Amino acid sequence: EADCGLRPLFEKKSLEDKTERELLESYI
Amino acid sequence: GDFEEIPEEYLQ
Amino acid sequence: IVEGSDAEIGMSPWQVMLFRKSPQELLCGASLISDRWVLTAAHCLLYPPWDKNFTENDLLVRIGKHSRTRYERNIEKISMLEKIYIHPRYNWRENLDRDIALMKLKKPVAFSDYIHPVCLPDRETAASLLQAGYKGRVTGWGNLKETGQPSVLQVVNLPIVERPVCKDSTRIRITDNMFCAGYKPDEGKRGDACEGDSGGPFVMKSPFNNRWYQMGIVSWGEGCDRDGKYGFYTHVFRLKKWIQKVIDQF
Ligand SMILES: N=C(N)c1ccc2[nH]c(C(=O)N3CCC(Cc4ccccc4)CC3)cc2c1
Ligand SMILES: *[C@@H]1O[C@H](CO)[C@@H](O)[C@H](O)[C@H]1NC(C)=O
Ligand code: NA
Ligand code: NA
Repeated sequence: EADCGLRPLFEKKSLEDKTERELLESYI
Repeated sequence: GDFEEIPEEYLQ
Repeated sequence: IVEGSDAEIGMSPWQVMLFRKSPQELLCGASLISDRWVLTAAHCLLYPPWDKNFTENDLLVRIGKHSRTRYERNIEKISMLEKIYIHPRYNWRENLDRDIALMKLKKPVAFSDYIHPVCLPDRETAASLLQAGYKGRVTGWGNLKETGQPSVLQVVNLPIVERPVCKDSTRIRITDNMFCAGYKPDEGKRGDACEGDSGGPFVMKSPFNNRWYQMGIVSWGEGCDRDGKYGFYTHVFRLKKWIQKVIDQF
């Protein structure tokens, strides 16, 4: 899909969920 | 607990 | 999910619930990969040792849900299945190798703030993100503990574990088509998926394009959140060729 993986209530609005920083911080 | 009744249209 | 937390609204718009018609009950998790295709674990539909063998007419797919038991009027969409495809080489007799299945919806579902497909990984994304130490996210309405049910969707973030550690934690023969995830007994953090969560997605957020990719499918484990044991997931990229084949041909 063209816009797969981009959530309307989060990425599309530039808002982050409560714990996604945890994932990103683990990607060295 | 148990599940709530869903519309009959989805059971036929 | 064990030791997780309630998910925020719209946090996993690709999460799908596999619902049994009669008796009405939750069977497993699943994920939306397009407007007409759902991805899940084959053992959710077929597992002969437990006399389990569901067909298209036996169940429903419920999308856009948050609450586990309520019929979320005007939010969720309930779809009927047109066809189920189980991997030709799904190994239910021994180790659940290739525990994957595709389900074709009778009609496309409209997307919304609560319903949106997840991306399937490409070789580069998989090679870049599937590494020991890197965390993924699992979601589901499954059991909260080995031995009850949550009120709303649960979520837990878990690190991918080195293959040797995965192999040395079980007697089951592990294949290239699976990976395991979870904290080690000494890491002072817990969490695992559990019964009812299988079929659900293990996703990761790409730091390159900000998209969420489904790297795994909740497959199996021995117990739930047991120290020294890990959750095992079907390797989605490893089986992508079969996925594309089914979608393209059918
Ligand atoms: N802790 C976890 N991560 C976890 C996640 C999903 C699960 N599903 C089942 C379950 O009910 N299954 C049906 C019976 C199967 C028995 C089995 C185990 C290993 C190899 C082959 C079959 C396991 C899956 C157990 C289980 C444990
Ligand atoms: C499962 O159900 C189907 C009905 O489609 C049947 O054809 C098959 O023999 C059953 N058993 C297995 C192991 O597939
Ligand atoms: Na072993
Ligand atoms: Na564990």
